[PDB]
Amino acid sequence: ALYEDPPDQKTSPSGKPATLKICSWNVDGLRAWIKKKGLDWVKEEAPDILCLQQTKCSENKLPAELQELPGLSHQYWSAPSDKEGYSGVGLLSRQCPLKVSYGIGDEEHDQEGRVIVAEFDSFVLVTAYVPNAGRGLVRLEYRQRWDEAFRKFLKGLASRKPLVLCGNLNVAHEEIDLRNPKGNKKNAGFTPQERQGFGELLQAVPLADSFRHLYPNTPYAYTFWTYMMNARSKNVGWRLDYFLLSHSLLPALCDSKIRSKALGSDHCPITLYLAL
DNA sequence: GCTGATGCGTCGACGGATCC
DNA sequence: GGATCCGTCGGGCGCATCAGC
Ligand SMILES: [Cl-]
Ligand SMILES: [Cl-]
Ligand SMILES: [Cl-]
Ligand SMILES: [Cl-]
Ligand SMILES: [Cl-]
Ligand SMILES: [Cl-]
Repeated sequence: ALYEDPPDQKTSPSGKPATLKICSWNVDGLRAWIKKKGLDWVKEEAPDILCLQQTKCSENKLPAELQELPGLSHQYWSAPSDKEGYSGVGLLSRQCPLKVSYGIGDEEHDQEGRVIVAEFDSFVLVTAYVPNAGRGLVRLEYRQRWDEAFRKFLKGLASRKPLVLCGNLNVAHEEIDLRNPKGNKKNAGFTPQERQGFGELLQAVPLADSFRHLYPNTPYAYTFWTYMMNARSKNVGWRLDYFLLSHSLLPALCDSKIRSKALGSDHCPITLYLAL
């Protein structure tokens, strides 16, 4: 039940070469991840745009190593005001975005540090660290309300420029998206409510799941494994990290990768190749 | 300033019952 | 009586705060 991500496809269905490489990585403690050489892997991957989630780091505490990325020199960071040490997201880009914003409507009052929006010439990029439903589903109702607020927010944005949404969306959409579907239907990340919310997200905005679009029947493809019980060595995992795309961008889609071998978090990186 | 405790956030292994 | 279903329970990791020094 191990998994080998197939080779990188770097040309679109119409034969156009990839021009844009976006990497998304839920790093689960940015400072720890850097100590575990996460930036060395990033340099090898050489993305045009790097989106990070669960940084657990306010901007004043960013390691200096992050100042020595000449190919990712435009950097935007967010962290929650009243929950330091949790959430936190970042977006780093080769080229300067046209516009950058934070949160999903009222960040200035509910500084949550979970979402960054960056508008580029031909698309809008959103990265998100979606709220976990919590152990015992204690925060599932909050998650459901957040899912609705986020859908409404994104519908707004995609009504003008094509959208790319990436990050830790904290749900395995369908049974194929985790190793143990039967045992986890009452656990955060695989409740009927969260799965429904993801389906409504695809239909309402609308968006497509880039990986599943390309690999509709491929099992055992995950992006998260608990640190407990050696799960990663057994590939007992969940696909929690996505690139979701406006349908108008599917002709630009070259590939959507899962970088299973890259260590330094309990999530692995995912990478998108677009021909723009 | 430093270490290590505690707090907080964040499911697969296992044993036993049930299915035919 | 092997496969499957089901409920219980021990438990890695990062970071903030705190105690001790
Ligand atoms: Cl967190
Ligand atoms: Cl938010
Ligand atoms: Cl999907
Ligand atoms: Cl363990
Ligand atoms: Cl994915
Ligand atoms: Cl792939």
